[PDB]
Amino acid sequence: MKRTYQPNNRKRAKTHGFRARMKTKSGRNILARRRAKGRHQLTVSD
Amino acid sequence: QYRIIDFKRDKDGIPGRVATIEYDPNRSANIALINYADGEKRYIIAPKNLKVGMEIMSGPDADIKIGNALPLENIPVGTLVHNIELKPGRGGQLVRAAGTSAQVLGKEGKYVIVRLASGEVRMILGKCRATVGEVGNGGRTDKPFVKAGNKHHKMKAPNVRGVAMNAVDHPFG
RNA sequence: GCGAAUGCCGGCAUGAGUAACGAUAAAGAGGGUGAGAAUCCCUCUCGCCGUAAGCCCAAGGGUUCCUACGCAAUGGUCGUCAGCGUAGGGUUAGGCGGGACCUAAGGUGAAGCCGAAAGGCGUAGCCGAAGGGCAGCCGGUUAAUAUUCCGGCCCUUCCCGCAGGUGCGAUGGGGGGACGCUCUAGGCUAGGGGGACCGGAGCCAUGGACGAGCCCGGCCAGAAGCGCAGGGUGGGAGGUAGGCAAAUCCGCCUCCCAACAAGCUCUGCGUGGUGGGGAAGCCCGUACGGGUGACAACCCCCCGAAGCCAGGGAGCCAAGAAAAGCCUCUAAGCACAACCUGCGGGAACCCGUACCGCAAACCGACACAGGUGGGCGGGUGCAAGAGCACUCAGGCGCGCGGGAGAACCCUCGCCAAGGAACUCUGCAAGUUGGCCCCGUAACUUCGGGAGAAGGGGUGCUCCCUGGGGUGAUGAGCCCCGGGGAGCCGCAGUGAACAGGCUCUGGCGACUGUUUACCAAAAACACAGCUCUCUGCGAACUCGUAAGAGGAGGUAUAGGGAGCGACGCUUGCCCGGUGCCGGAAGGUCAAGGGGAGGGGUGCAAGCCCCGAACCGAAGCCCCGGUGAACGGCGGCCGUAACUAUAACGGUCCUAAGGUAGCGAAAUUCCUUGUCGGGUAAGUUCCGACCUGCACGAAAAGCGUAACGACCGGAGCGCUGUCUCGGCGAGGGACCCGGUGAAAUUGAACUGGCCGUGAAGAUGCGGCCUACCCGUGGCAGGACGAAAAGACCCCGUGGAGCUUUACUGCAGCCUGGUGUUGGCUCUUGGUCGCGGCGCGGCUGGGGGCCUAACCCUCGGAUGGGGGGACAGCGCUUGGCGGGCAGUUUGACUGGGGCG
RNA sequence: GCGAGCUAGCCCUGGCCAGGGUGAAGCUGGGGUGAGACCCAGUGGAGGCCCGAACCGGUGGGGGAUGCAAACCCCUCGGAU
RNA sequence: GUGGUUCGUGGAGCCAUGGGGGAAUCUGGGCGGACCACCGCCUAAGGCUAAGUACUCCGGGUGACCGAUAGCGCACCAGU
RNA sequence: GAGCCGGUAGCGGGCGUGGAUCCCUGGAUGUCCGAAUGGGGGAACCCGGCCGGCGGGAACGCCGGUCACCGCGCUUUUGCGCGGGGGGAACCUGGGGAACUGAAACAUCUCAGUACCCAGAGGAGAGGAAAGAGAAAUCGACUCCCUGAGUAGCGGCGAGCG
RNA sequence: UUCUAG
RNA sequence: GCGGAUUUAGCUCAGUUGGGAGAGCGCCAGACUGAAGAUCUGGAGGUCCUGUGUUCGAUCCACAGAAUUCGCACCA
Repeated sequence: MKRTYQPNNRKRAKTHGFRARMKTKSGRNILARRRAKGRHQLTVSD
Repeated sequence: QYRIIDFKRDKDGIPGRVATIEYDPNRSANIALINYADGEKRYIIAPKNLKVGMEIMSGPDADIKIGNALPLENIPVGTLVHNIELKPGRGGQLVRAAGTSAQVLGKEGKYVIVRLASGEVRMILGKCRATVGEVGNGGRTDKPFVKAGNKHHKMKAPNVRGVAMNAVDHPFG
């Protein structure tokens, strides 16, 4: 059926992961956004 | 086999021996390993002729010995060449398997005349070089891609076309 | 202050005890446990797999895995069962995988390069993998682990010591690891098969046979020593105009040994010696059986790989990735202590394992007949084969069971007699379907259209005969004819997997590719043609300037394009338009450059307006331009006993349709008129051709082969149809268990003929009219779904278009700047047709060159160009490439009018 | 700001197409001429080539329409170095 | 050639600058809105400077502010 | 000031007026990530020099401590010793910077220099002793509140801005 | 430039 | 059924102060020639559509109607 979910450790991870977000302006942005703003955890945390 | 190599001599007094027939797949040029004196080599131009049994070179000196190549300065008039040495040492300055090279059809001071292989005419410059001899491309033309599409087999873009499209898509398109 | 917003939120009824149990691969019986078992445990019949419904490696998910307790809810019924609850416990590695090694894409990225800032790029080096590389295997052992735990057998790297050895000693160099595809020799395990040849546990019941009889198995792994087997390279000297920046390495030339020689990396024997070994098996559960003791056996011939040796060999073209090891060596230290070796002792980590894993544990929100990558996949039969029917090992019976067999939908099976007429349509289905022999038409780009079309063969028995693997060849095996005789049934690819063919036409040649959830086509794609911009630092595409792309391409090339094999052939017009060329003349921006006026000024002055002339592209004007846009006439007369026409008369246009074709899918008058096909034929197919409106390049006529394309016809054959009529399995119906769903103001809702806002159960008159239900059948409740997509209306919105409006991007362009020298020159001007001079200032031609840029070619120097130009500022211009707005009202429907 | 574990692509790097059929370049031999063209016979094994599994697809009909499913099941079909 | 200013090209200045020319050191040099005379102001083209206004994460106070569908959405194993 | 081992009430055991529980403030520890900075990296993991005990090395040898990124000055010498950077609800200035919508269209205009993004200062920045303002020869830092004033005024002189 | 047959 | 234009001496066509009308090719007479024809020489000739209106007078200026050629008849 091929949905769109097949997760890929390697993938998903990579792609998304503390770092990256960081590395980025943007990413970083929202991130520290989320952080306070909301609490929670985060991607990679995932 | 997905690679390049040589294209412009500028170390001379060297012994030019016609390496061999390594007809080559990568630029319409068919070249053979050119064996130098020391032993250092080079898949060199494909300027047709100069039989296997190598036997050539060039030089600040001379030696029209078909193929081979020196500066404009050092070159006859009424001569057919390639290794299009445009600017001062810019190595090759044209004629790629483009057999019909250029013909020092008249030179002038630090300016030597050239029949624009491609399809026009003007002048180069001083030392500027270029090796005579033909090309090598056996009319590398024609040949049928029959009931299939050589193309594809191209590895060479089916970058296919269109023009009629349904849309209003791509540059001047 | 609330019915009331298809309102929000929450609960709660509906339909409704009807609809569903997630594949029609079925079950049934005996015992056992339990409060209670169609749904659990043992056992015995039976059905479904079997290329899976097999074990395996992964990725993903992470305790789901085991064991003892337990069922409240999740398990679409139960439930003592669980991949559910609580509790305990389970997965160990120098040699398996990941790192402690290597790089391509790509990502990072000190230096370097450009941005308003954030940022962009990016060398080397680093990150980056089932690509490279790397040192093991078989058995046992628990409730779970296992190449890790046991044990038996096989190794590797580092370290210290000594023993022996030799210029060791970088990673800098060189080989070097290193490879495409299609195909195939030689050899060998995996794997399979026959053995009545060896071992052993019992049998035969029945008619028969104790017999080469039935049933199990007769293997798995290994130090090197060792012969079948290949598999990769040659051996010395010297020159090294000297490279691979530095010398001995390898590269290149010369003379000798230049073999089936010797060399160094996998299979067989084996065999050290170990294990397994089923049928046991006295103690013991004689049964959730098996844990564990006879003896086993331990052998032969047969078939044989789609990747085992191996980096093979042969062919081919579109011509097949980079860093550990091996040898050369500088720095450099060893050179009685540096590296190679030998023996002996010493060292060896970090994190990964359970079980699921063509899946209820993975994605689809669910135990959803959806998808998900690699490994032999057991046999018997069919020409072969992971296709097929039955079954081996192992897996499972779909998680809802009984019971009737009505209509009715599903899936499937059958028919006489006719045999498409059913109908838009042979849509469906049915014919036909497999191998061998015979046999094959029009046409052809001679390849093909052929599997064409059309027959005939096939089963099991015995006879004599010929072949290739069988180490000679002598129980063994295979491809095979042969021809003769003969047996049986309706049938002899017996079942199962398996073209219906033909005749014709149109388009597009063809294999294709594409609109995921309607459409695979005449749509794009093409191999192939033609115009065509481009000389590199290209031209176009992204980009704010760097820069990448292009392309380490270089005119047999790179980009722009309209058609789209091949054949035949593409004619007529550049008045407008785009463009290419021209640039002498008109024009005209910024600007130079002065007449002259103006304001204030006691006055020198001090600000503006300023115009004659010089002045850019552009536009105007001349030409060239059609596989550039685009276009390619009208009526009157005339031989025509009747009709254009052979001719003739003309008015306008830039010429004014040519060759081929034609009621084509461009022809509405039309089912046009003639012909054929038929019992009639508005589809076809041929021919005319007054072509309502074909036409050569968005080609034109045709064209073999080719198409899940479209349309036309014939045989062959069948419930498609003349109505069918029977039947088989599945719901529907009755039982037990569970138990939704949109819509609905509310309601005990009959027909009539009339009516109302003009198509009423509810209003009037009337006629039939008991109360409820279940199996049904669709008509009305203007039924449900959705605040019509068709419509108009809001001076709503969003996308594409051009001579819409404006504006920007880019491009061309005058003067100005970091854009410096030297000379050759003509024009204006005012002053003193003129000439002499003079300040003024305008045009322009030259190598140079010190910026600039580029250039490189091995260093910073040379080289090329050079006052360019890049590039900054203002000028002007093109400019739908893009961005933003706009394009009225009326309207006895919107529009056109 | 967020995304190519959707999908269209493009770069890098592996894996994969059971069987069978058709029989062009070639090379071997023979063939009247000077050599040859060129013929034939053998070998030979190409092709986006044919017949077909897995695998890729998803026309043509059948079911399904509060489905098994927000595209699936059934018969059927094309591609098959 | 743009800015800001009330100034949307205007009779349109001051200050700030994108390009090009490129003055003066006290009778110097801008200014008082085109410009000019005279008067009047100011002295640039470098720098530091607490206090007076703004804001609630925090802690307190107070409520013609609420009461579990109101209040921050979240009164306590919620940005879960 | 005399009770306690936190919300846990429960089992099993215990500190305490020769000043416990806890309230304060200053401590010492502060494992791994995170600007991360020793090096690499899919955060919370895996790799390296110097010192280090010497440590079981029973008749045989390891963690701990440590340390070191890079841009900033500059005592330059061979460069030794100081600052930064990352945050942070709201608020501040600079850097850059828009359509809707109003004008009952819409190109001028408006929303605005707003919303957003960026950088950066602070606890407050902003700004700040005048080549200023205006004209009574009058006033004087900057800022902020009221007022001046919806005035003088800008303009398809329209909506508005002001 | 053209002007039938006998 | 609506909008534009046209209906002139046999035929194709020109004319906006409107006030007075042609062009090219036909047709009859005279020449050239034995003869026709092409070709030089002169003339004959029209409701400028049918019927009306403004105006001194218009066919050219205007309003209806028949015949003529062309466009429009599209959305469900």
